[PDB]
Amino acid sequence: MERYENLFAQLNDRREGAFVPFVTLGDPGIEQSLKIIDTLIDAGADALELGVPTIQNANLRAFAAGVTPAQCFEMLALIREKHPTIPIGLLMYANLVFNNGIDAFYARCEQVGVDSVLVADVPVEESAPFRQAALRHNIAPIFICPPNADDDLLRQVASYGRGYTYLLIEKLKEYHAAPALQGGISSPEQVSAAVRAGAAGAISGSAIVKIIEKNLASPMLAELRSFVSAMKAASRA
Amino acid sequence: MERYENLFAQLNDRREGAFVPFVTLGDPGIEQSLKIIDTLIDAGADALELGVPTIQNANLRAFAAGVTPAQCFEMLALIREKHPTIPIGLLMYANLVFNNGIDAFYARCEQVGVDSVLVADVPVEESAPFRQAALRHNIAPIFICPPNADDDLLRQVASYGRGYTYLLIEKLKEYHAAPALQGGISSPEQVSAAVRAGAAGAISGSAIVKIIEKNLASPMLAELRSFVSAMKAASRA
Amino acid sequence: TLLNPYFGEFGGMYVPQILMPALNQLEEAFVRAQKDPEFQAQFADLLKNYAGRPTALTKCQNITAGTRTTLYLKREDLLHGGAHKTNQVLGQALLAKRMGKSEIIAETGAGQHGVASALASALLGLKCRIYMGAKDSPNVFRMRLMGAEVITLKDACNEALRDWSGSYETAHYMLGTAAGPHPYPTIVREFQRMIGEETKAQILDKEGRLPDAVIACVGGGSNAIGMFADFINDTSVGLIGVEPGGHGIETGEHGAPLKHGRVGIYFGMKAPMMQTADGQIEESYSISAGLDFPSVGPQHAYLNSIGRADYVSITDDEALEAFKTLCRHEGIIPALESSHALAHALKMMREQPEKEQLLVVNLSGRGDKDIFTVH
Amino acid sequence: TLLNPYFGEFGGMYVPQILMPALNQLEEAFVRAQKDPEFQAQFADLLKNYAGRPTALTKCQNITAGTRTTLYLKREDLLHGGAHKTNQVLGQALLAKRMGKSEIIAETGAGQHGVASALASALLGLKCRIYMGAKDSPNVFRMRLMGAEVITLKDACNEALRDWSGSYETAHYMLGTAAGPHPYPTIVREFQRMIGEETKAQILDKEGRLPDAVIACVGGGSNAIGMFADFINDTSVGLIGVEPGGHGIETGEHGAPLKHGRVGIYFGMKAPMMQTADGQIEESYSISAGLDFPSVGPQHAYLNSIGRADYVSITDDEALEAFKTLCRHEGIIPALESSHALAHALKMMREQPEKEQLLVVNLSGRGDKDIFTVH
Ligand SMILES: *Cc1c(COP(=O)(O)O)cnc(C)c1O
Ligand SMILES: *Cc1c(COP(=O)(O)O)cnc(C)c1O
Ligand code: NA
Ligand code: NA
Repeated sequence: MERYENLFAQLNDRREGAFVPFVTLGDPGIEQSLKIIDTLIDAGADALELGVPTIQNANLRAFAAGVTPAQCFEMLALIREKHPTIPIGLLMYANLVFNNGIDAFYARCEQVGVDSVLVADVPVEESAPFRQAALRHNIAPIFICPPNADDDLLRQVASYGRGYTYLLIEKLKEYHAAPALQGGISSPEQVSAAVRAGAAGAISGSAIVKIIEKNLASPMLAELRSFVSAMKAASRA
Repeated sequence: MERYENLFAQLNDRREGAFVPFVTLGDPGIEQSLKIIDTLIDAGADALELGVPTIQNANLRAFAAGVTPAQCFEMLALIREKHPTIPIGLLMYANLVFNNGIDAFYARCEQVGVDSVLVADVPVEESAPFRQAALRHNIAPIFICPPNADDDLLRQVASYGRGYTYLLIEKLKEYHAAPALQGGISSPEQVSAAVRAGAAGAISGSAIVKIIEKNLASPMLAELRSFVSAMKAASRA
Repeated sequence: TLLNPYFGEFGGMYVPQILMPALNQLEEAFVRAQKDPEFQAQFADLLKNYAGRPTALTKCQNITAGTRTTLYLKREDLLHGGAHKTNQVLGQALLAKRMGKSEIIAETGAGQHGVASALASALLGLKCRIYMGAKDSPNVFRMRLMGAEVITLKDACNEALRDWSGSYETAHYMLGTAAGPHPYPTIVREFQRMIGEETKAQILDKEGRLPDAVIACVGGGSNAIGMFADFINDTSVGLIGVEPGGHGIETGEHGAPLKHGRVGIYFGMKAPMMQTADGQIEESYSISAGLDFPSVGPQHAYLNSIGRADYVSITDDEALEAFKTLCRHEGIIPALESSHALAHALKMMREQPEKEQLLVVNLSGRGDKDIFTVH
Repeated sequence: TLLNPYFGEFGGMYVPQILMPALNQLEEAFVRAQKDPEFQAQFADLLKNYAGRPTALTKCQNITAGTRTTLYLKREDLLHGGAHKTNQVLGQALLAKRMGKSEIIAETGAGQHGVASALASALLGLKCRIYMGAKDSPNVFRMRLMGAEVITLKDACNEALRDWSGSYETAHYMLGTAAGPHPYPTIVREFQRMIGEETKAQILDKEGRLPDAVIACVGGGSNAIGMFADFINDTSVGLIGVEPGGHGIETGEHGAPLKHGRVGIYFGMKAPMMQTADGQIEESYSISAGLDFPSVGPQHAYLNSIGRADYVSITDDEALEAFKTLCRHEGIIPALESSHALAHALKMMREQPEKEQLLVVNLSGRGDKDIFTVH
């Protein structure tokens, strides 16, 4: 949790926005993904957005690669093993974190080195169990703040959230919501666009996932290298 | 009409029953049938029973031989042309005799040399139109007298009928019904069986039709010759 | 006889003598049942809790939009079996029972009747044997499944009549429509007369006024006469029967003997028929095999003779269109046979939109069976 | 929220934040309609004259013969569409209208729902688009024919939810059963509650006494809960739900998550489900695809938790037999899905013939659709 804090510290001491690239865990298969992340990281990535099994095809891909919920936590540890600073975010669905006990899950998260977790299907109105269990094990509960947002919704995500807000920018600040992170970013223009917009950074969802599927037969990395490098540079200032 | 009378006269002056063989008009085709009848006649047949298009197959057969309601009346005349004495009976269905006028039909009958006509689907309860029109043109209206017969039905067929009754024997006589003719006769035993039974004769329905279909490829006649000869002899006394 | 086997010059009992006693017994059994409050009670009760009666009177409000004519629909398709047939079949069965019958005899081409008989047999527990030719599927199974004994039509009608001829003492014949020899025509109407009776009371409620006209398709006339009956005495309301014009009357490939046939004698009755120039019975084309009866109800021939009822026609395309139209605008799928009727109502209003008319067509059945073909 | 999104520990609104406003609006629109005498009036009226309601309560007298248990049948098959589905679909549509919607969103596997939606859309005039996968026939046509826009399930449910997510302002989502996220479960019950209400009044008339138990199959629980609802407060009458045992529970190839699943979180709700050892949602085998929902109604999970309702199971063969049996002894062809329920009642009486019990099973539909397969 405090990992994000740190990131938003050195990031500000450099008057530059954060660029968190998302990707599916063990998408291509396993070793490749373990590499993509390596590259994404040294390519410029400040934080990380790893989803557990376009995005759809990503899952289908991974699945066909024997990626059990246990195989990822292995990667999550491995990754963290080489990168003790880069923050790691997790994208999940209620059932998965609910499956074998809610706490058990979050507890296992603190054990691997995960910093924040966002349950795509858990609205602020049904997050208590997930929120507490997350805080308890020192994990930042990230909540999504969509367009049809409200004042109370804005107040709820600013109070319950932590680590960073998944994106207003003025009210979210007025409410003291963790550094909002804007997430339709595919060109360096949008990256810098958000920074200036007021967002502490941006997230490139499927945007990067494509670069991975448009070279499936050509182990691509160079494309990710540049793609990220560019995006990153755009955030600087 | 008086033709039957005559037949039942010389037939009695010989203390022998009548043997009327039935057959479909132009069954095999046309010329063959014109022959079958010729044979049936000189074979021993006293009367005749010609039906207009087992018996089912007989129709199907004829049909496939282009036998229009006009083609038969041609045969009916031809036949009568060579045999001025043998009585001729006709088996029909309401629609056919109704088609082009009821009288017109009966009138055409007297024109070809037909003696009696029986409408398979016209019960004594709906024969008036057919009865009168028949009598009018000097044609004997033959009515069928089935098993589930009644006293009134017995009285109706004895009064409305003429030429001969299509078969009790005591009541039909008591009522004065035209010489009853029994018609399941396939063996000489049944022939003489009926005669003795009291019937003025018997009729061999499909019985003979078979002999015609069991030699369809072998123009049969000899079989009809004997078959009839036998049947006939059985009636003698 | 006790009843009048004739409707004007149409009707009679043109059947071999052998079958007369059977018919005589039937009319006696019917005249008796007709006055038995019990028989009525059961029939009514059965109709109610088993078949579904009364049928709803849906008031089409989408198709009529744009015109000044309100189209009401008699939901005979909301009845067990999805066709008006499964109506008189019961009363006939009940009759068979009242008579002491243990078996039922029937025939069909498509199977619509073979099912109704089967379903009626099973419930009332009667050995039922249906006669089918080559047109013989979903119902053959449907029929067998229901205990039925699966074994042209005019031909199929003979086999049936033949059988019954020698067995009527135990087995009873279930005529498929309001045709055939007396007292069938009169029997099937009485066992199908609630349709109009309900229609009358219903409309009287929804619009406190009788309909302008009542349209009903005609294959044999059973459903039509069922709707007409109770309205005959009501001169104001018109009665329109619709026969299948097939590819078109002027083509010869149609099925409307009532208005383009020629009175003849067959099927144990005297009425209009589809026959050749010299008396040979013929077929009757139409997309809906449920309307392939080469003849019609003698009371229909008579009703049209004294001009009490008007009979029109409708081709295949006409029905095919009125079919798809009902689906899209009312969410109801009608029988290709029922279409014909509804297809005329459409034309009736389409030709004179400004014309204020309140008519109701008879939906004799669902279209689930004709979905494959219409496709 | 205005209502209680939870039935014990089952229920909730586990959906992305984006869809919360949609859901909130829906519950508001429903709570409002619920108290509007007009909305009721229409719904009631529509149910009456268009769908066919009330449904008959046929009293089986042949199958029960030989035993001491009287089997009553709720004719949900005598309803327009031949399935209870074409019931709540209307009220939802009426709701969509009351809300100002001009389009409807839906999905289906077999098509049973795709039709009800289509038919409901057409009548009420609403642009409807159904989502189908590969299981995609007679209904695809049936659906298109009805104006519908044909485009696994858990997957098909996502596409649907996705769409709606960004469009709910004009388009409304039509949940297929009494499952999903609040207030759906509560909505579909209210729009299916007349089934039991009618059943109560009816039986009270025929036997001046409530039934011993009421059996109803369960794929999602919409038809079941529709029958149960009005009897919950009546402790004497028992409520039995029947889930598809497929080839047998001990085989793994079945479809009864309610009693052999394991509470999980999916479909926007928290209830029992068919999932792997580590949380992966699975399928639910059964001969009747109309019962392939890998989950169940949260109110069913709760009703069984406090032991208010008993849930049993039935294999394929069991239903297949109870199917053929109804045909042969009552002339009624039930849905392979409905069989299951009726198939349990049979066993109930067969095992204890001397046992005096008055039960009534819910016939959720006709079997014409399953005739091909059962063959
Ligand atoms: C059998 C049938 C008909 C034909 O019946 P009639 O005897 O002509 O009334 C018409 N419509 C439907 C739906 C039918 O099932
Ligand atoms: C759709 C259907 C079912 C399943 O519905 P529930 O939502 O489980 O009630 C059961 N029976 C029939 C006939 C159906 O059409
Ligand atoms: Na006709
Ligand atoms: Na289920």
